[PDB]
Order: sequence, then C-alpha cells, then structure tokens
Amino acid sequence: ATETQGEHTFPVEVLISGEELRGYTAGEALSAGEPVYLSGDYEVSASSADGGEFLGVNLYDVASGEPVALAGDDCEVRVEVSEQVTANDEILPDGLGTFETVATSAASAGVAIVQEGAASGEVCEAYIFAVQGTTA
Amino acid sequence: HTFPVEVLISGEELRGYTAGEALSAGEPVYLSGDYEVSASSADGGEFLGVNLYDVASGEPVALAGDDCEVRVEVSEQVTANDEILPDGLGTFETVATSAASAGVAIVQEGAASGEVCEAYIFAVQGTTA
Amino acid sequence: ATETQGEHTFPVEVLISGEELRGYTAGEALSAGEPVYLSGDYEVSASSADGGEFLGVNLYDVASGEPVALAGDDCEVRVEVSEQVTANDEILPDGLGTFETVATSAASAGVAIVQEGAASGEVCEAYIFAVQGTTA
Amino acid sequence: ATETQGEHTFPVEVLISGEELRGYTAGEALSAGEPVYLSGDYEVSASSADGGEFLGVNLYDVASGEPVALAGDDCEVRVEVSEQVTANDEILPDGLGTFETVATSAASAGVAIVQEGAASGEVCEAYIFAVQGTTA
Amino acid sequence: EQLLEVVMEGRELRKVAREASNVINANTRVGDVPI
Amino acid sequence: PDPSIDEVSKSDWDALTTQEQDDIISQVENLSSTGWVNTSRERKAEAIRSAIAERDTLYSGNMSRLPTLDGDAEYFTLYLSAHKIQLFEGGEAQSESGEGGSVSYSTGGGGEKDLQKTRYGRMALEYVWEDNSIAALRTY
Amino acid sequence: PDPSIDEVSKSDWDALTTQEQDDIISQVENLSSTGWVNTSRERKAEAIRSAIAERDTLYSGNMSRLPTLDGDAEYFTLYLSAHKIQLFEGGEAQSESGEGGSVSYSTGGGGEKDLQKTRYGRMALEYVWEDNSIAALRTY
Amino acid sequence: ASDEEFARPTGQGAEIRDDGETYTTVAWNATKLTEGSRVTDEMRDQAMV
Amino acid sequence: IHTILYAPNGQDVEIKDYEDPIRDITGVNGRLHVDCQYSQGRSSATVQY
Amino acid sequence: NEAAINQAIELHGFPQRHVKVGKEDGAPVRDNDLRRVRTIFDPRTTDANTAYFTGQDVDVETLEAHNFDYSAIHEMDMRNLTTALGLPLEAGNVGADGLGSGKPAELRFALLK
Amino acid sequence: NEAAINQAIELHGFPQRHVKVGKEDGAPVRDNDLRRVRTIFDPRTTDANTAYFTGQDVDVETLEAHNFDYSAIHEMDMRNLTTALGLPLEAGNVGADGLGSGKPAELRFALLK
Amino acid sequence: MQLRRSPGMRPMDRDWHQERARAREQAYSSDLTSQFSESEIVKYELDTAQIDGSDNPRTYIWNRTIDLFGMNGTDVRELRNR
Amino acid sequence: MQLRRSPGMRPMDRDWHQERARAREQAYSSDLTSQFSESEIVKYELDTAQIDGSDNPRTYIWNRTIDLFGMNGTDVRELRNR
Ligand SMILES: [K+]
Ligand SMILES: [K+]
Ligand SMILES: [K+]
Ligand SMILES: [K+]
Ligand SMILES: [Mg+2]
Ligand SMILES: [Mg+2]
Ligand SMILES: [Mg+2]
Ligand SMILES: [Mg+2]
Ligand SMILES: [Mg+2]
Ligand SMILES: [Mg+2]
Ligand SMILES: [Mg+2]
Ligand SMILES: [Mg+2]
Ligand SMILES: [Mg+2]
Ligand SMILES: [Mg+2]
Ligand SMILES: [Mg+2]
Repeated sequence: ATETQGEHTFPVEVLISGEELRGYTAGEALSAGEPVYLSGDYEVSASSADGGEFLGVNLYDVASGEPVALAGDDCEVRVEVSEQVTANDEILPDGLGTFETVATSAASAGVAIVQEGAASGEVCEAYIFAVQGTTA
Repeated sequence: HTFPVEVLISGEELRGYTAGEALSAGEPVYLSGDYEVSASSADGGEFLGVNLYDVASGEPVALAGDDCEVRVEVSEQVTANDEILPDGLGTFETVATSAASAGVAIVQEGAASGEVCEAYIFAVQGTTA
Repeated sequence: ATETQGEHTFPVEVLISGEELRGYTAGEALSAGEPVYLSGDYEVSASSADGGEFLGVNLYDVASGEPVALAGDDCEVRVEVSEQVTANDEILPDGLGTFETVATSAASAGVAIVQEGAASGEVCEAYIFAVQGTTA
Repeated sequence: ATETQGEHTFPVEVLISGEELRGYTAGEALSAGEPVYLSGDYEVSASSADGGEFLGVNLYDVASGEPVALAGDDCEVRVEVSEQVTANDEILPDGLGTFETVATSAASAGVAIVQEGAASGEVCEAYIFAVQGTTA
Repeated sequence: EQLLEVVMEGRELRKVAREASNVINANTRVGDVPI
Repeated sequence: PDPSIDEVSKSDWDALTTQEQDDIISQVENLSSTGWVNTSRERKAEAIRSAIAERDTLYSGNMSRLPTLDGDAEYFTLYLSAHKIQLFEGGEAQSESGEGGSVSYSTGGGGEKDLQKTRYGRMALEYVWEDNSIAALRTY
Repeated sequence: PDPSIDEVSKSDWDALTTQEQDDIISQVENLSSTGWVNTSRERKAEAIRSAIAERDTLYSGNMSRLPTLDGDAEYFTLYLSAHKIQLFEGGEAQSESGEGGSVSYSTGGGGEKDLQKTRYGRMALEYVWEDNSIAALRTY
Repeated sequence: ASDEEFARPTGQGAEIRDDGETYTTVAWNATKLTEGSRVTDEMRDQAMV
Repeated sequence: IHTILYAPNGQDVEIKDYEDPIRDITGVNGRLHVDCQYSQGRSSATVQY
Repeated sequence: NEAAINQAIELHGFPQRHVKVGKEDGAPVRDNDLRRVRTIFDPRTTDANTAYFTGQDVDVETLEAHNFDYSAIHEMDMRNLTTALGLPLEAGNVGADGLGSGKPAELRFALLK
Repeated sequence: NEAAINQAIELHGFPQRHVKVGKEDGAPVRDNDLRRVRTIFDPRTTDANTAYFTGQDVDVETLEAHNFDYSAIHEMDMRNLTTALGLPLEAGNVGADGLGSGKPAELRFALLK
Repeated sequence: MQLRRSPGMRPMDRDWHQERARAREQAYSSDLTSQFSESEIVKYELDTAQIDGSDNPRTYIWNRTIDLFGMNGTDVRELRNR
Repeated sequence: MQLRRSPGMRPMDRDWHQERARAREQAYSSDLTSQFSESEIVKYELDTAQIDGSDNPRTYIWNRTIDLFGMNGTDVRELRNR
C-alpha cells in the first residue's frame, strides 16, 4: 500500500490508533497490511478467503521464519481493499493479501468496520473488532 | 424528555468522530459517512459505540467504543448476563427481543424498562448485507 | 494448572498479557484459571458448557462473596484444556473448569483462540477475543 | 428589543429618562420592556390586551417570584410597538408584550404618548403619563 | 514477630556463548559479514 | 400472561388487546380468595393502569446506584394493583359480621401511610426498600 | 379520556364539552367500587373542577428544582378528585351496619390533615412528596 | 461595547437623557486539535537523523 | 480578529514525547485547544473574484 | 508513619459538608433528585459569604475535622530516628522539655562531639 | 513496648470513617449494596474538600483517634533502659523534672564520671 | 438608566462571567430545565452559554463499583494519548 | 501479570507467612471449618499448613477451676523434665 505526493511514492503507515500490537513467527513471506491467521504454534500466515482465518494485519514486511508484529482487534488501520467500500461496511480477508466486504464474500460476519471509504485497489481506513479461528 | 447521565463508568477506548446529526449522552451510534456517526437503527447492522456528551450536528464527538463500561437506558427489563443492542429509539433492547442474534454489550447491572442499566460494550456491528 | 520441577509443583501465571483486568464479586468459591460468567449484578460464577456464559477467567482462588480479579477479552492466558487443541482452534468454557473446542461443543462460536496447541489436561496458551451472554 | 450593529445584536436601554423607579415582585416570568399591572399585593404580571391593566414597564428579565424594577409614569421609555405609530399618538399595552395605539385598541385613553414614531415591530420612544386599574 | 528473609534459587543454566564465540556488537539489527 | 405486567408501561397498557388486559386482570384476581368478583372490569383495569403508572413514576430510579425497585417487578406491580383494588372496595375489612357468623382480623395499627394501610401494600412495600432513603452522592 | 385530566386547567375544564367532562367523570368513578352513583353529576363535576384548581395552585411549581408533583399528574388529579367526592359524602366510613350484616374497616388513627383523612387522599399524598418541605435556594 | 453615537440638541433646564453604553458578547469555543506519531526504539537508534 | 488559545496546563501548545516500555515505542503527541473569533467583523472586507 | 500522617491529614484534617435531604420517616429521595441538590450546595462553586434558604426538610450537616495529635507522632518519629542515627533531636527541627539547657545540654553535645 | 506502641499508633493514632447504611429497624442492606456505598466514600479517592449529599438513611460516623499516652510509655521504657545500662536518662533524648539543675545535676554527673 | 440585571449590562458584571463558568463546569446535559433554576437561566442567560456537560470533569472520571487497581477518580483527558 | 492473591505469589507475601503462623497458634484441632473463616482457609491455604493444635500454647497451659497453689498458667513444655 502506497501514497503519492506528486513525484514521490511513500509507504502507507498501516496503524492509525491502538496498542494491541502482538508478536508471532512468520510462516511465510508477508507484506505490510496483509491479513494473517494462525498457521502453527505462535506462527502466522496469510489469510485465505471466506473467514475462519484472521488474527490481525501484519505491520511490516517479513521473510519466512522472521518475528512479525501484528495489529489485532481494538486497532485502527489503513488497509488496501479489493473492491469499493463505504463507511459502515464490514470487511474481511479476500485471500489476495487484501480485504473485501462481508457482503461480497461467502462469510456472514467480518473482522473490521470501514470508517473511511475507498475505491477498488485503494486504501480505506478501518477499525478491527474481531478475530476468526477454526470453529468447524 | 429524560436524562441518562454520567454515562462513562470505566474504560480507555474513547475515539473521535464528526456528529452527522444532533446527538445526546448515552445514545448508541453507527457510521453514516467517512468518520461521521449518527443514531443507530433497531436490528443490528448499525453500532460503533455510545456518545459521551450532548452535541449539535457537525460538531466533533467523543464515542465510547468496545472494551468500555457505560450507563445506558434500556427500553425493556434486563438482567445480568443479558446481551443488548441498539433499539432504534435511542435506547438499547435485548438480543432476545430484537430480530438480531448477537449483541454489542453485556448487561452487568439489571434494570427495569425505561431505566438505566450498567453494561460492558464488547462488539461493533456494520453492514454485512 | 501446574508446572513440575523436580519435587516441586509451581502454579502457572494465568495472565500472559493484557491490561483488561476488572474486579467482581464471587458468586461461589472459584479457583485460578476457571472461566466465569455474570451470575448476578457485578457477580460471577463458573461457566457452564455450550456457550452463552463467559466474561473472562478468574486470576486467583476465592471463597464465595470475596472480590475476584478477571482477565477479560484482549488478554492472553494460560488455560487448561479438556481435549487436544491446536493453533487457530476456537475454544469455549467446558462446564468443568477447563476449556474445550467450539468443534466439540454444541455452540457455533468461541471466546478464545488457541495460539499454542496442547493435549488433554495440559496448559494451552490462548487469546480471549469475545464474551458470551444470554441471547436466547 | 434590539439594535443591530454588524454581526451584533445589542439590547436597547429601556429607560431614557425619569427618576420614579419602584420595586415589585414578579407574579410570572417577565422580559425587559414588557408592560405590567398589579396582580396581587405588590405583585406585578404582564398586562392584558385592553384598558385597566398598567402600572409601568418591567426594566429587566425575571423569573417568577424575583424582584422587578418598574419605570412608572413620569418616565420616558424605548418600547416596541406592534403597529405603525406617530408622534402625539396615545398608546396602550397590547396583550403581546408590545404596545399599540389607543385608536386600534377597544379602550378610549392611553398610558403613554409617542414622542418618536416607529413601524410595526419597531422601537418607539414614548412618555408614560398614566396608570390604569380596575374601574369596573 | 520474626521471619526468614530468604528465597531458595531455582535451577540455573550454564552461560558461555559470549566467551565461546566471536562476538559482534552490531551497529544495525541487520547487516553483512563479507566472506 | 403473554405480555407480563412488568413489561408494560401506561401507554403500552392502553395499546394492549382486551384479552391481553384480561390475562393480567385474571393474574391480579389470584391475589384475593374472593377475586373481588363484585368489582367491575373497568375498576380493575383502572387499578392496574394506575399501579403501572405509579411504579414507573414513584418507584423508579436509583439510590446510590442500586435500583429503587429491588424486588421482582412483576409481583411488585401485582401487589400494588391488589392494594388499589382493595382501596376501591373501601379498605381492609378489620371485621365482618353476617347471619350470626362473625370474624375479626389482625390488621391492627399497621401505620398511617398509603402502602401500610392494606396487606397487599405492606407486601409491596418490602420490594422497594420499605420506602427508606439510602441514597448517597458525591462531588469530584 | 381524549383531553386527559392532567391536560386541562380550571378554565379549560369550563370550556370542555359535556361529553369531554363526562369522560373524565367516568374515569374518576372507576376509583370506587360503588362509583358514588347516589351523588349527582354537579357534585362530581364540582369535585373534579376543585381538584384541577387545587393541583394547579397548591401542588404545582418546584422544590429544590424537582417538580413538586413527582408522580403521574393524571392519577394524582383523579385521586384528588376521588378524595373530594368522598368528603362530599361525609368522609371515610369507619364502620357500616344494617340488615345485610356489619363491617368495620382498618382506617385507624389517621392524621390531622385533610389528605390524610381518606384512602384516596393518602394515595394522592405519595405523588407530592408526602407534603414534605425539601425546597432549597442559595445566593449567587 | 456598542458603537459610538451622537449627543442631542437640548433646551436650558431640560432633563438630560440616558444614552448609556450597552454591551453584547462574542462567544468562543476552543476545539481540541491533535496530532501524533510513533517510532520504535530500533528505528530511533538506527536512523541517521 | 482574535485567535483564542486555551491551555489547561498553562503551556500554549503541548507536545509530549513518552515511551511505551511494554512495546519499545516512543510516541510524540501534540495537542492544542483553539478558536478564532472577530470582535468586529465590520473591521474587515473580503476581495471577491 | 509520615505516609500515614499525610493521608490522615487529607481525610480528617479538614471539615466536609454533608447535606441530608428529606424528612426522617418521610418521602424517599432518589439519586436523580440528589443531582439537583448537589448543584445547589456544590462546595467547589460556593462563595465564603453564601447564604442558604430552605424548607425544614433539608439539613446542612458537617463532618468536623476529627482532631488527632499528628505533631506528637512526628515528634515521636523524629525522636526515634535522630536517636537511632546518633544525632541530637534538635537536628530534626524538633524541640524537647528540659533538654534545651544546663547539664542535660552539656551531656548531649559532649556525646555528639 | 516499642512494638506495642508502633502497632497501637497504626490502629488508634488516626481517625477512621464508619459509614452506616439503612434506617434503624428498617430494610436490611446486603454486602453488594454496601459495595456501592464504599465506592462513594472511598478514602482512596476522597480529597480534603469532597462533599456528600444523601438521604436521611446514610450516617457518616467516625472512629475517633482513641487517646493513650505513648510518650509516657516511651519515657518509662527509656528510664528503665538508661538506668539499667547506668547512663543518665538525658542520653536517650528523654528529659526530666528538677534533675536538670543544681545539686541534682552535680550528683548524677559525678556518678557517671 | 441601566441596572445590574438590565439586558444591555449583563456582560459587564463579574458575576455573570463567574456564574456562567460555574454552570458549564456543573452541567450534565444541554437540557437546562432539568438542572438549573428559572432564576439562574434568566439571570445568567444560560440559553446563550454553550452548556452541554463536555466541560464537567465528572463526564471524564472513572467510578467503577469494584476497583482493585486504584483506577477510580482518574480523568481520561489527562492520559498520555489525550 | 501476578496479583498478591495469585497462586504463584502467595509465598512472597509477608502476610501469608504471618497469618499461617497465627493460624497454627490459634487452633485446637486439624478441623479448619470448626475454627477459621472460609476466606482465611482459601487466602492463606490453611489446608497446606500443619494445623493440628500442637503449636497452640493453651494446649499445654494448666487451668483448673480452683487453684490453692498457683499451679494455673504453668506451661508443661517449660518444666525441668521436658
Ligand atoms: K468470493
Ligand atoms: K423489534
Ligand atoms: K459437550
Ligand atoms: K384589539
Ligand atoms: Mg483505540
Ligand atoms: Mg478489545
Ligand atoms: Mg495487549
Ligand atoms: Mg423626568
Ligand atoms: Mg544484507
Ligand atoms: Mg436487592
Ligand atoms: Mg421522582
Ligand atoms: Mg446620544
Ligand atoms: Mg443608541
Ligand atoms: Mg411513601
Ligand atoms: Mg423487611
């Protein structure tokens, strides 16, 4: 996720507010702003689509096996979306390193609420409010 | 008119928004534009927190979010462990009464219809379709 | 919940991380690491099975009518499980002082997610992300 | 009653001239420049629409039961008229907190005489020269 | 009132890596040694 | 009853069907062995409507942060209703005498104030701290 | 009733239609099981008019900024009307006796003041702080 | 304070008339403006600036 | 035209640096309360295109 | 003891206003009623020469400053500490009966020297 | 005796607040009801000029600081100990009456020498 | 002539400022009629004061029924991140 | 995080030591329910203390109804042959 200032492009700063920042081992290479889920004991990997796989968003780029910092629920974040989102949309991982709306997905409930809208392929601002694991 | 007041019991989770309409202390609100909050409707697509203090339309507003403990008016009788959500009338009501299946706050002090209960806000609700 | 070190049994430190500590009255005698729910006005008792009854875990042993400290949601905790659990499993109060998986319970949603897998009777590490009350 | 000066609204100074001020008790809430009459022992209330109810004009805003200052007769006052008035017109309480002319009222004699004419809803200057009470 | 102001220690592990290896006090968290 | 007497405010009672009201009336009539069968429906309805209104206005709010209505709100409203019906009947009978048969009851000098004056009122009074003033408040 | 008894002042009562007055009269008659049927309409009207007048003059205004009529204004005015009608019939019957039997009621040692002197008065009295004097003011 | 006005023509011995200074107010309501940022200790250490 | 600054702690504008020892982060937070009001809006004119 | 004294001074060294509302055995007063009373009798916004007008059923009581001899506790603490450290009590800004003059002074200053 | 005094000062040297709740012979108050009264009158969050507004049925009583002459107990202890060790009482930072002047001073200083 | 209570003079009175400042600090709502005397609302023109309870310190103070951590009495606008 | 009452911290608490010593000197038997509050039994883990009445001085002190010889108040574990 990147911001343009005329000539220049800058890295988007993933975190806006919140202190619920937690440490894990990366199960694979990951990028700032990617949604992730538990793939092993204290190990996180990129979320697939349609729920049951979300612990937080990765805060900075990591290679496989590196320690990684993650923003959980109670955090307010800048994240890239797969589609147009509007204020009050619930969103969750699209399986493509980015978020989509609950309304578009096969899931019934999301993990973050959109606070500032965005176009497709663009950065929204969202508050993370839930985690999703394996329920069977 | 009536007055639920001194709405914050405990909690650090206050966030700033723009009021999309005139709002009152303890009123449940939801997102209605980019960082704009308005009063919640009745059946569970629409909650972010409760407004701390009375505000006019367009003013900056302090919103008590989840992880936060609040005094709120309930439109019906509630008891400890009841889940509640916005009622569409500035009040809360139980999940049991509503068309919804999940709440946004857990009742910690029981209350009669039209009285103030004490609740812990634990979730938010948006547009799922 | 106990480490063994030679002759010695050491109680495990229940609360791994989190600032979400709150005080309640004991509705009955309770022991460290039990899941509890609101049994009355600011009063907590041990959770039964199959959901609708969870506020946090008790942090210390109490008689009935004493003040109780809870770890609520937003906390990470060391808790005993009654069955094998694995990372990403959602877990739920078991009615027995333990937790069990959502998959084993009659419920459809959990209250904590397992970060560190454990066998039956062992100490798991888990993150508490939700509370459950009477929805009818 | 009001002057406008740019953004600002200024209250008019009600009493122009006169030394005969007297203190009464408010029988109801009253506002500066309202005509009032005796309604109990040393108690004044807002004048009704025709003759027989005028002791003076209230000089400042009051709640019920507060002490009131009156400008009585022998005073010159800035007062709002509900209709267009001219110099030499006798005027009378209107029942609406304003004055109106004797000519417009059902009465036959006034309580003040206009010295400086005004439009409807506008501040005239008038000399208060008589009181009126219950004659039957 | 009189009381033992003592705590008996747990097991203590042997610590050797600072002596038993070449130690680099790095200026940066990430870096390179050329070979 | 389907809507219980504690679920309804004064405006709700007016909005109920006659059957929903009759269910609540029938529950109130359980509180006397006589059922007050010689008092007409309109009077039992007036008593219940009044008890609802009086609960919501005189026996509502908090003391410290405790609810003023501490007991079960259902049974409080029913006892408050029975109190009113019994006063519409003229009060507690202290004694009744008929065709040679006679009875006297231990009502006694139970008190001067409204709820003290009948058995139903004395029951209702225990639900609401016995009308005691345990409220406290602070500056910060 | 369509205009409620709490929505009318003394001058409004005089302006109501005979039916609007009769609706309020009918509501007041629900507060006694006998309905005071042997007392004429003019007397029931006078009692209601007087209760409205007395509410607006003796049981109005504020007391430490609290409303002095703390309970429901409807039921207060009705109980104040019922109190007056009962006093027009000579007061509380403490005991009644005849061919049909005898009864004695637990009225007891009721206090000196008028509202204490009937059951309706004692009910009305709870709506108005039990006539307590909790007013307070300060100098600014 | 109200605007500056004019004195009026007057007779000898005639009562002078009151044109006293009258006042109004402009209200203020100071809004809380805020800004924030965070840096890790590692980043604080390693940066050239 | 008046810029009105409110300082609950007397200092005109408050910039704080603080450490989080639980996360090893330094935060830099700025706050101010400000309003602006004319005393006489008549004392000014906009030039309009 | 210093911490205990400092805490007790805040709690007990100053009088505190206790407004009691309602008649004894009268009508009960609820929390939202006391919210009005708290606005009227607010100490934080009271002038020295404020006057009050009430009905009979309002009582402005005082929690008096409950006297305890904190000075004697300080003198005792300072005696214990100065003697423990071998200093004369005078070093602690605390005086003593009889000890300030004559041979009693000559001894304690000899011990110090 | 030093330990006994120190503990007695902790318990009795400072006043303590006793809030009594409910009317005498009225409705009983349970532990969960007192928990809310404790929140109001908590000394941990009270300050010097805090004020309280209540119904008639809350009584703010005080355990007074219960007087005892700990100074006289210390003087006795020090007299015992100093005389037992043969030192003059003055060495203990404790004064005396009549002994500080004239031939009474001359004797005790002669005995020490 | 202008009295101390007269409408054009209220802004000169020290008490009009002091009492409006008190009213803002004491308030728990914009609903003045709930809380203030008819005298206060008239005498201090409290309709014109921006009263809403946002200036009352107790709007921001924690007062939980059981406190094991000494959190009560803390004012949230005195925290690090405010 | 660990609180004073937390199970791993009890042996650090001075009061847990002092109060277990008190409990041993109070008792006449191992039956804790007969002698201690249920709060004390949990808070001080009195199940794990060797409470049996053998440490209570009153177990060993003589206290006959009538005493002509000043025997009462002697402690048997302070005699010559003990
Ligand atoms: K899809
Ligand atoms: K509904
Ligand atoms: K099961
Ligand atoms: K006319
Ligand atoms: Mg936050
Ligand atoms: Mg949270
Ligand atoms: Mg954390
Ligand atoms: Mg003149
Ligand atoms: Mg490299
Ligand atoms: Mg109770
Ligand atoms: Mg009330
Ligand atoms: Mg002029
Ligand atoms: Mg002018
Ligand atoms: Mg009463
Ligand atoms: Mg009882």
